[PDB]
Amino acid sequence: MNLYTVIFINILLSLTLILVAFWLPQMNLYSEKANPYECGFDPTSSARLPFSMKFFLVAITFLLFDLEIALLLPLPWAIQTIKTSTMMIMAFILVTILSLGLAYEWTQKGLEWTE
Amino acid sequence: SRAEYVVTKLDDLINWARRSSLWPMTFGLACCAVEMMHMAAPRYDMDRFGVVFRASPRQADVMIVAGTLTNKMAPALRKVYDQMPEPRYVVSMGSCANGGGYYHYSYSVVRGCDRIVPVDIYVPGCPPTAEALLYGILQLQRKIKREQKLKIWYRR
Amino acid sequence: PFLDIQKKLGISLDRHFMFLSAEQPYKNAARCHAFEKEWIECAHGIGGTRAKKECKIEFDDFEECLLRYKTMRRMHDIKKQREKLMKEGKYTPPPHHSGREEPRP
Amino acid sequence: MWFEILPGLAIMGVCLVIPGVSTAYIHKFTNGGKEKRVARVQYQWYLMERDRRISGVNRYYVSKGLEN
Amino acid sequence: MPSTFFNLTMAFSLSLLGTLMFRSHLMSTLLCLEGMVLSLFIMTSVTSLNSNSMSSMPIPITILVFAACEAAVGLALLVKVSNTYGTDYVQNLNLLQC
Amino acid sequence: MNNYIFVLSSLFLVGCLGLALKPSPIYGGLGLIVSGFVGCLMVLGFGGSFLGLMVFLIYLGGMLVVFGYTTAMATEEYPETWGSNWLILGFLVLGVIMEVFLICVLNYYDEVGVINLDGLGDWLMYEVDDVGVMLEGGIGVAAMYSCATWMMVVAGWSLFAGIFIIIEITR
Amino acid sequence: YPSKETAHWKPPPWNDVDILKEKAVTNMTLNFGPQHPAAHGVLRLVLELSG
Amino acid sequence: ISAFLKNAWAKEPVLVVSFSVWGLAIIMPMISPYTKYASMINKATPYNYPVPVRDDGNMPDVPSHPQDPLGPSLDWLKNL
Amino acid sequence: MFFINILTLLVPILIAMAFLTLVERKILGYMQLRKGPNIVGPYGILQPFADAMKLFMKEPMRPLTTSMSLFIIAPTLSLTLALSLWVPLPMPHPLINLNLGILFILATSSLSVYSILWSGWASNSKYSLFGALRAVAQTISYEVTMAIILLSVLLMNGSYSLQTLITTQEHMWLLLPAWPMAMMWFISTLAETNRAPFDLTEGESELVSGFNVEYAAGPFALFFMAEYTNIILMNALTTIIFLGPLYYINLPELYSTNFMMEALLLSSTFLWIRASYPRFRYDQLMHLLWKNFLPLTLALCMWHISLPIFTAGVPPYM
Ligand SMILES: C/C=C(\C)[C@H](O)[C@H](C)/C=C(C)/C=C\C/C(C)=C/Cc1[nH]c(OC)c(OC)c(=O)c1C
Ligand code: SF4
Repeated sequence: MNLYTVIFINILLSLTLILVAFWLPQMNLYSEKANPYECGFDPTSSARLPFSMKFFLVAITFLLFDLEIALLLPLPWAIQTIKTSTMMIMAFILVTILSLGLAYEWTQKGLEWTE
Repeated sequence: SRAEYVVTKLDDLINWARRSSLWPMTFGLACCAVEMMHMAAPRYDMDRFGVVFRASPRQADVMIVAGTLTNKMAPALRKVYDQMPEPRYVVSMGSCANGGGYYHYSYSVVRGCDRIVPVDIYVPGCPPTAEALLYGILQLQRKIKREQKLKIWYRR
Repeated sequence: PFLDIQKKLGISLDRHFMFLSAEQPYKNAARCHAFEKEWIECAHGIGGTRAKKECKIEFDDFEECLLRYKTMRRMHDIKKQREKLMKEGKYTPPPHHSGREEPRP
Repeated sequence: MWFEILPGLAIMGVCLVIPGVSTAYIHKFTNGGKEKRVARVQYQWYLMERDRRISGVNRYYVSKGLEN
Repeated sequence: MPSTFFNLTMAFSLSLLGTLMFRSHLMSTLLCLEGMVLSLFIMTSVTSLNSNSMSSMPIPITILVFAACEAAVGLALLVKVSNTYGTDYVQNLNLLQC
Repeated sequence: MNNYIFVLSSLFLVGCLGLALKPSPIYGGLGLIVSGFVGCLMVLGFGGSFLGLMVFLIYLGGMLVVFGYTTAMATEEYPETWGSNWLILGFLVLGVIMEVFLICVLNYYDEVGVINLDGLGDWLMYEVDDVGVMLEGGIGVAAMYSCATWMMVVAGWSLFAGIFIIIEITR
Repeated sequence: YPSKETAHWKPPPWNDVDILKEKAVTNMTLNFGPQHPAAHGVLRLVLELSG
Repeated sequence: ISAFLKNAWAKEPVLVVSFSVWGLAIIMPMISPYTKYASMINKATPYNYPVPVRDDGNMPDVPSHPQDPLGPSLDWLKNL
Repeated sequence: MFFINILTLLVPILIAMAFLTLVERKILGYMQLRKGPNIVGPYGILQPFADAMKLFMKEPMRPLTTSMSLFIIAPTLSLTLALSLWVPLPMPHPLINLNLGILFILATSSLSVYSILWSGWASNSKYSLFGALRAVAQTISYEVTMAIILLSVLLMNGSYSLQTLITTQEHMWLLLPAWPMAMMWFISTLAETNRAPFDLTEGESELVSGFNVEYAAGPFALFFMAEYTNIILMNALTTIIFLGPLYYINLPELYSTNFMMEALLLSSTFLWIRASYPRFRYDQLMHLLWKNFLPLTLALCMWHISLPIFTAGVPPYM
């Protein structure tokens, strides 16, 4: 409950701070100040439109590498086992497999962006 | 002691805050902006006074019209002034912006930013020495120092 | 299985962590180890249809160890009767259940 | 000059030193002349629950000795 | 425990109901699949921690691995769908009937 | 604090329900994140730290990619929040109410056996080892490197081949 | 068998490649405007973006 | 190929280090004599109770007490 | 007394943020041949308070195109996470003793990304969304290396607990065993926190203040102090991990003092680095941190798996 308490304290700090920021100052609202910036001129279209991402393959392989992290992360407990050879070989195999996949992607120009 | 005195000292505090930290905008149009840079430069350092630029007009407390204002660039100026959140101040910098300047009688010039934004302080020159712009900024500080807002609110 | 390639070669790729009483990493018993062991040792040699009714007592004990429904019912009944009696004013809880005991060690 | 930065650095350092010495002394004050116990495994928690139930007062940090 | 297992199963059922009952988009369907994965993970993990069956604890990591690979290829198919039609909607995919 | 786990489970149910109502993938990803957080918290409540932390990490790293995608593909002019549709808002309110009524119903037709509002918090942990060491979650997962090394190879092959699959689908 | 509903149904192509209205290239547009600090003074610089 | 590696140590030395360290990690366990003491140390750690054994009357090599001569002397772990 | 402990952990960190702003401005000044703030206080030791007060007196911006819920909630989350990250920090005795502290840190930061990434979306505008997607790319870049670096480093510590590193470093630093992992960790802490040269989300000359262009007041201030708090956190992490100070069970305040010294050095190093270099490109960052850092990271992870074994240096589980 100590940790819950610390987090609630930080939460309430942030919310009290926002309450102050909103209800302490003065307001003069009108449509010409509440509309999006776009550098002095007006936008030509909405921002809720497609933004083509040109690193999507990199995103997906980041997901798979995240899973590889999740598999590598038990090693500090895997080392206090009696075998210490099966874990060695298996971790070697996992890392080498990941490196092989990275190399295939690299050579096939997956780390390059879709111009 | 008195509520009015407490209000006066509170207003002194809020003016001190807004005066010791006024964040201008990266908004410079013509030659006068070069002297604005020179004010930002080492000799007449602005950050010494708590005056550092911010690119977005919403993270800004003042705008300095350092250049010539044309008929094509006036809507943008007014959009920017509008988007600035109050309290907000304006410094007209240079003859081209105080009045029309050396381009007063031309077809594409507004003959002062007075017609588009409300100016608090006028800095003359073509260009104004950054020494002079700095004087005008400290004069704007002095103007903020004597705002007397909460005083008059108490007296409403 | 369908293709008993493991039994063919004697390896155990997956058929050694099939249940609870099976080689926990350091020798920490899972709960219902005894019950599952006893059920499995009854249902050996037999297959299925005969074990489901000759090894029923042991499966029922295992099911009560793992899911543990009848003890919930028992404690719920005891609690309900206690609340009824305390509402009527008949029961008087002792110090060693109100929060005031002599701790043993 | 560059020695005009040392004031802010000094406030910053005095402020970063407090969270540590403060935690240490609060631990010693509550638990009593003792570091706050770490219970990373259930065995240490068992020891502490024990020492609680030995005390006579529900506090694990009285340390009854050879007077018993 | 029986309470939370009931609730987790109802959560699975809600996410399944979701991914079955389609709307316009497909990304939402993939997210419903991720939610089903997550509820299954938590069920497996809680059963393993209750029973103290540390031998089965390698199962939920495998669930996450394969579910994330599933998500990956789904998102790649979504890239292709957008490159074809432009807008992610699942109603434009109606030309195999003919 | 006895209703802790029931509150966490109910919150998870609501997160997955608001997910199943399918607003734009932004708020769907928000729901995934909140529900993974809640899942982590209950996995900790049952005595497991590693599994919860890893659900949290994996789902965060995944919803990052979902944001990157849905800004490009699953975007509209009006992303359809939960409040955007009176019908969705109605089914959400109705789902909360229906699950509440269902819990209050099954707490009647069976005194206990499926749900125990009366005894709640009394049945969570089920025979802890009060004296123990080298007993947490993480030893069981580290068994992927010893005594369960087929899970490790089969998972690694899934990831490895998934890379090739990604490249081919995208090409 | 011609139903009312499968009347508008058209036979598929022979190479399994349908002719489509190739989606318009709706690039995004941005004012790299005058207030922008990289716009060296005043420079609108409308520019189209495919990402 | 010596010239190729000479070129790669100038252009792209990050991958050279990587392959070198990979091969070193794989080859050095085969070389050392200390490699075998790791499993022995992980085994020596008594995380769980050594459960005693019934005296059948035919257990000579098994000790009757902790500090008897018999059993695995862990002095190899000392002064390793 | 736990609440007084919360105070002694939270308020000095906020003063430290506030005066780090001053130190940044003044160090960048003197590197830039000028004097920073020396007016508002004696040597400018009140400019942070002035900035805060002035920011909380300005009118906040609630635009029309925005999603107000995410808009208001993102700075809240930002500061909350920046301030909860300081919780398990052993300096030397922590406030909250967790057994998986580094996983708490990792998850908390991967969630801290979502402040940027939802504020940018909620603030319906172009440069805002640019900053958001750049944050996505940045996290894709750095998270893998951060995790595997930290794994390789703690693979000679034996646990994810932060407090065990103090005993791992009782007679030495982990910088001499792992200076390469330390390099890459430093630059990934530099990619995290969105700090130059890896800023790329408020990149004032590329974007016009991304993910804050629509934020004006105390919300923007919250983002600001969240950034300047995460800076000190990451310096504290580097100096707890690699630059292990002296514990001395009788003298724990010595640990706290050396921790202060090293954290200030590394934070001033962040400011130095801001002053010295230009900005990367958010695709060049990917190319760097995938094609140079991840190969060597995996290779050195293999090395640090082998190393406990062929040296008989397997650490203990508590
Ligand atoms: C730490 C401080 C900072 C990052 C500040 O932002 C910097 C120091 C201050 C600046 C940049 C001052 C003024 C802003 C501005 C937008 C001027 C217009 C302009 N800009 C030019 O080039 C850049 C020109 O090039 C020839 C011009 O002609 C014109 C007219
Ligand atoms: S007043 Fe003179 S220096 Fe200033 S913009 Fe006009 S011509 Fe240039």
